[PDB]
Amino acid sequence: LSQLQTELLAALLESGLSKEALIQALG
Amino acid sequence: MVSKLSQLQTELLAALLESGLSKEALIQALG
Amino acid sequence: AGKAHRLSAEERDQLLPNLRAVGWNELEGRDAIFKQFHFKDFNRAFGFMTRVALQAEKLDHHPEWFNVYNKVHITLSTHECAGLSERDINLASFIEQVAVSMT
Amino acid sequence: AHRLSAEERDQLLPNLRAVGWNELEGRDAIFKQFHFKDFNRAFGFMTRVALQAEKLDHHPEWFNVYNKVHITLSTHECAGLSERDINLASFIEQVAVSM
Repeated sequence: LSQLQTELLAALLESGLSKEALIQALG
Repeated sequence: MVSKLSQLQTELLAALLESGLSKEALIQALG
Repeated sequence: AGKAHRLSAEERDQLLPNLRAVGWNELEGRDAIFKQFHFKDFNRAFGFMTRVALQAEKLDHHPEWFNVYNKVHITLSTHECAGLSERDINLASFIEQVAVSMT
Repeated sequence: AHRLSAEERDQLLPNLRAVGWNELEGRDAIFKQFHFKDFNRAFGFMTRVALQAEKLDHHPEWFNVYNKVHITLSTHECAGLSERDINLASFIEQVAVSM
């Protein structure tokens, strides 16, 4: 990932979003 | 706490993909 | 609680100090607080904005911000009451939490 | 990279002016105000634009207030407009119209 895309993902988790609920919503 | 991605968290994910990022490479990086 | 209420002189006296302590200032000729932020690069800057944005959604209160590469100038004030309210203080505190956990 | 010539401005700015971009009166840059449904949409827009800004390594001068997003584009390295400003502007229009 580019530097920025990492930030967006990081912040996206730190917002109180479990990778699970994320991967689920994804795909 | 809703568990359902917020209206904004969806945008961030959407845009995150449309930036030319395959869900695969994404889920992978996500662990 | 209805609509926001502009902070009373008592509230301002007990909530503003901690924020000025770390760089926030009241704008002249307008009831609002502001602070300039600087980061390593745009990426960091936008990561910061993104985190702040997510909290802004949870609070339903949004900042007046200007961004140029790695700089982010933020102005907070509540439109409903034409001035500072709990909301501004609330959001500002969260912004400090984030702008500090990135050093 | 480099500052656009009178010839380039003449062939690249028209399409942007057609959809609302304007040159600042007193500084070599283009500007345009955007308005959306809500902050969420507004920030989704800024996020997409931000990702492209990274790929171009060129960034906008933008101000946001809830659903509003005012953008100013210019290139500091050459004191004025350049292929990067036009490039970024075009992408911004693709996203905005996509709204």
